[PDB]
Amino acid sequence: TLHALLRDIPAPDAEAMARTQQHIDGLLKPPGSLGRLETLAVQLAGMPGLNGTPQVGEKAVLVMCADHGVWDEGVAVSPKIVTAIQAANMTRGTTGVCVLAAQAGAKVHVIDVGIDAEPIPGVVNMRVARGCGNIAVGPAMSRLQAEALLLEVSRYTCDLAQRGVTLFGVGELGMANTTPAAAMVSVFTGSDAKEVVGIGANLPPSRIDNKVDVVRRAIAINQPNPRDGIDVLSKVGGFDLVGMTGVMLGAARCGLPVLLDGFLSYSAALAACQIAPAVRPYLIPSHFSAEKGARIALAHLSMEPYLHMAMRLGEGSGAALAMPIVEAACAMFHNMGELAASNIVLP
Amino acid sequence: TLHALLRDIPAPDAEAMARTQQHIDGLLKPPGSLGRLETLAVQLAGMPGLNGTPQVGEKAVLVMCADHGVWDEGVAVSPKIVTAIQAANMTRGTTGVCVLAAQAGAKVHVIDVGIDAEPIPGVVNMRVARGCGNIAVGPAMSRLQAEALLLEVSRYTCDLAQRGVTLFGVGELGMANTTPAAAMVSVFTGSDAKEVVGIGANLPPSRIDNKVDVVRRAIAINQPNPRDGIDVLSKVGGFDLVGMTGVMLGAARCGLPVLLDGFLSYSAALAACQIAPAVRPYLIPSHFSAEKGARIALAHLSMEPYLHMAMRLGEGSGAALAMPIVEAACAMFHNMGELAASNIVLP
Ligand SMILES: Cc1cc2ncn([C@H]3O[C@H](COP(=O)(O)O)[C@@H](O)[C@H]3O)c2cc1C
Ligand SMILES: Cc1cc2ncn([C@H]3O[C@H](COP(=O)(O)O)[C@@H](O)[C@H]3O)c2cc1C
Repeated sequence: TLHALLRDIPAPDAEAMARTQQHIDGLLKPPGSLGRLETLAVQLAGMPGLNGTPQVGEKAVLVMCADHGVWDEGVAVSPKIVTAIQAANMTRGTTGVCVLAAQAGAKVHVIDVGIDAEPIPGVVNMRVARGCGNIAVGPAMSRLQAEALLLEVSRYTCDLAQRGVTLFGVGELGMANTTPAAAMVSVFTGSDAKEVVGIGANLPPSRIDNKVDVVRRAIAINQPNPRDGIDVLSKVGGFDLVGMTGVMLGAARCGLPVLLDGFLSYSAALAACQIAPAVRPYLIPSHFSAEKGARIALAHLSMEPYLHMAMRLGEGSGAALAMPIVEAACAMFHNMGELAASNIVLP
Repeated sequence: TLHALLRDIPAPDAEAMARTQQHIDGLLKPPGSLGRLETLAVQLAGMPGLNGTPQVGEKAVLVMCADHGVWDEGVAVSPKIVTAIQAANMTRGTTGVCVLAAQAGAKVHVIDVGIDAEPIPGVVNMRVARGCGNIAVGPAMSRLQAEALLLEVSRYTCDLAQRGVTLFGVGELGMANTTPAAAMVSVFTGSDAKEVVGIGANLPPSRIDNKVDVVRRAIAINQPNPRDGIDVLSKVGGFDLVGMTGVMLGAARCGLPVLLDGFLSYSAALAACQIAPAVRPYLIPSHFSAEKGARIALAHLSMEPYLHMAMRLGEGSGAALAMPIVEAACAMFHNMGELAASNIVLP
């Protein structure tokens, strides 16, 4: 039951956070001098799945892949098959997230939640259908299909926790997916489409007008309820967006941290927090996406990314890049010396 | 001869940069989607010491330690001995830079260029004197002493290059050093002291006025020539600042990259670029320091850091934290697959 799932998400452990802060203040450095690295360590200490201390065991990046009917509206320059081809490359370790994950010592899990092609060997099969419906003329899927995918992905995610995974990263792969992502952001934040529609995978500037038009039509035609995150996902979202939201709900239920990626992921996080506000404390930003609507989405999530790389690739590449930062906060916490031990006293 | 040194700094290799850009454009991703990670890889390809390709061999962080006479003016809350104590801890691996360097697989070299205490076993000895002169009433040192230290540090730095080191990080340790750092930044940028004097190691807000006053006096009394970087360093700088500038000149001469740290390092980089503009292409920013004058210093260096961590510890801790990013750009370059190989064609 999805209701049980959402009900059982743990609140953060304030007691462990207090012990953590005290320990950090006593380290060999002026109090608060390591800034965000200190607040990150405290955040981690409060997550129940981490056993009262900032720590990182195995790391995994979950890449949700799916095609979208809205591609027919001419909102993407990349051929539709690129989704299936790149998904295949994910199993070969040659994509951007694969290379960055390897560099961070993380494993990449490629999940097909709705690719419009024959099944790809090596890819986790959780496909709902061959691509979702064209949001410009109707809903992407039924509410039942959205809830079912959320549940299955949430379970798969927390199941990995039993394999030693303590840190997740979310990612996606799907031609035309920056369109539903913009639709969702517009609805959740109440911002106009023009302010949130970006160039995605190098869409020519002369084709942007059409993209904005399609986004408005999707909203006018479906009339999604902004107060109902699942309604929004099933109407103007996509299977990949749903999957990403599911990883966030699964990690939160598991009491573990999840690193966001770029714009697509911010869209999924807005949905996840709308569905269950208790998910918020488990989300960790990675980078500040070069996508046009990134600033608005992040402001509504009250998040300030650590990395400013002007990145806009997607795939969970930003999440993988930030993993070393999470490990750095843990190393600081566990390995630094203490002031008292050196007889150093500071006001 | 310092003149020879500055004369022999190599210009970047445009031919290798062109080959690099072509290769990056052909990788499995929409052109330019990895943003700053792509420009970083190209920057590295142009550095002659890297052999025409983005690569990272051994990594080292050089921490310059020294005391300052200006401490007597009440501009620092930390006792003067903390410099010597922390320098000792650097050899034990318990400080913040030590923990972060280990995490990045880098070695920390602790160099005493002017600590006001007995020599510390395990620390590289290059001390000019026991602390520099109080800049509030005169110069920190003679021009001869500044040039000599620049030379020695520059040589030590490029000598490490022969040991397999291809990536450097600069750092410092010295109670009261945010004062000369502010004086230098004010002089090089023409900004008022009030706009560049920060709280350093948690200086109380009620003591800031005095700090600004001391900085103005240092400048009025010494009258350093902003067009002469060495004049500025020897008059209102410190031994640690000089050492940091020396690492930058040494790495540039060696045709290798150097990662900056925080405010202290920005001050040393302004000097280094004033002395030899050819040093600029070898400098790589790490993070955006929480120090008040950071924004102004960075704007004058035309640099945009990758990490926003609100860090203000110093020691080269920011430089160590960014090393994984440099390695990430190299991994992307060498390990990603190619579009043509997957028959993917994009406008
Ligand atoms: C070769 C290639 C690799 C990619 N890896 C991620 N994306 C990104 O591009 C898509 C969204 O952009 P849009 O809405 O404009 O279609 C997603 O697949 C996203 O992951 C890629 C796109 C391409 C072409
Ligand atoms: C325990 C301790 C460890 C440090 N590590 C770096 N700094 C930083 O503080 C000093 C500059 O700040 P100010 O100008 O206010 O004195 C430098 O040593 C700098 O590296 C430290 C300072 C302290 C107290």
